[PDB]
Amino acid sequence: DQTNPYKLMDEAAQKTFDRLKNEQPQIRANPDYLRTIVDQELLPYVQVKYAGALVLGQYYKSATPAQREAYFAAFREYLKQAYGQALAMYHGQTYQIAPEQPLGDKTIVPIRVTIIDPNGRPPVRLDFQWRKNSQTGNWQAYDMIAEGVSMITTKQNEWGTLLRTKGIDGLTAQLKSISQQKITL
Ligand SMILES: [Br-]
Ligand SMILES: [Br-]
Ligand SMILES: [Br-]
Ligand SMILES: [Br-]
Ligand SMILES: [Br-]
Ligand SMILES: [Br-]
Repeated sequence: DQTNPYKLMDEAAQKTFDRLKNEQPQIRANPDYLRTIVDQELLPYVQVKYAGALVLGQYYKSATPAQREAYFAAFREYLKQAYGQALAMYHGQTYQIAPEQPLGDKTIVPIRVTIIDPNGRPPVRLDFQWRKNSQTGNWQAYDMIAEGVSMITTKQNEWGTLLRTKGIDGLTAQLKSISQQKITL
């Protein structure tokens, strides 16, 4: 049900976390496989262009069609790497998802997923950020903030300077560069 981000979050967590739980041998043999799991289970619920547009800010409008295309393709690769690296710590832990609350007229909704430690250590909080398309009523995720670390605003200052000194092509090259870093465990 696309008009309720709590239902979508539940389903997306179920698919993503079950696959990370059940394919640990493959992940241990090649941690970059995490990109594939992220790509296939989680990114269908993520509005990749919306997230990319937030990072790009004022530089979007003046960018050329080719520059835009290259930027968005690099950004999507970066998201696979980032979500992959952030979820590498998940290997089958129990998790709890914040319960459904009134949506009212809201168009942005954060939803906390808590990863429970099996030994009673403190939990790890993943705050997924959901946005509504007000024309269609449908929701998609655009960020996941992992104990305060955002996939898109954490590097805002460095990416701001890079855009200002080298434009969108500078940032695209940097996103590509980051996406080629080996995921580690
Ligand atoms: Br335009
Ligand atoms: Br690329
Ligand atoms: Br565990
Ligand atoms: Br559960
Ligand atoms: Br502890
Ligand atoms: Br839509």
